[PDB]
Amino acid sequence: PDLCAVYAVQVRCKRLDGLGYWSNWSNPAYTVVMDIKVPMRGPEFWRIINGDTMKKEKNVTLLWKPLMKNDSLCSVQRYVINHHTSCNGTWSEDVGNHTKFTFLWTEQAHTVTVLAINSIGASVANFNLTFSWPMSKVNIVQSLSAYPLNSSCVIVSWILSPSDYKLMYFIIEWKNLNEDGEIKWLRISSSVKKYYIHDHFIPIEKYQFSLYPIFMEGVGKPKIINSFTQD
Repeated sequence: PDLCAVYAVQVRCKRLDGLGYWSNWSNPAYTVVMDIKVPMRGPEFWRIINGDTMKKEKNVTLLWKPLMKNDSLCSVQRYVINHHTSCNGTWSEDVGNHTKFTFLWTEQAHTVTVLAINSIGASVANFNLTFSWPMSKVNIVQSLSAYPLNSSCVIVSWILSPSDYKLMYFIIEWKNLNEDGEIKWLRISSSVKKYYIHDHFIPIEKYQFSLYPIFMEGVGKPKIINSFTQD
């Protein structure tokens, strides 16, 4: 089941015809943790946009988490970010062991892909995210609401308007408005309409919940709420 765990193996032998006993086990042989295949799936990444609305150029900081043993298999030597633009074409920038990378967004459409590379090669299944200025104005989430079940779970529900664009998946972004905590995000399927976010939530403190509709053309206009619905 696991291709990168240490396995103890002991072997013993006897005659095929069965006349006798069965001997004791041999010395245990242990596998050496080495790369067997290329990584199965690339890391999920999200963007932080730093820039005034009056500026055409915005700093996009991509944050991704290190891959688990299921996705990284054995290890990830480095991460490389491949860019896709209508003007500059396709180029790849090596990030290395860093889990964050800041670049500049200037063009109308920019596709970003993250690949995890080990001693054998790059990852097979890699997530791509498209940044598009016209697509940022498309809003399909008619309404969004949050209900605190307790300090450890919050129900987030949304009602969507019909859209001509193909909706791929949702990305829920939440953070604390009373503290300078890290901006948390989670990728959910587009067919999901209500989700149970399990985190330490304080009902007194205000939490900003942002829902980002993701499409083939790019990220849609997020629906943002700043407090739990008391109705």
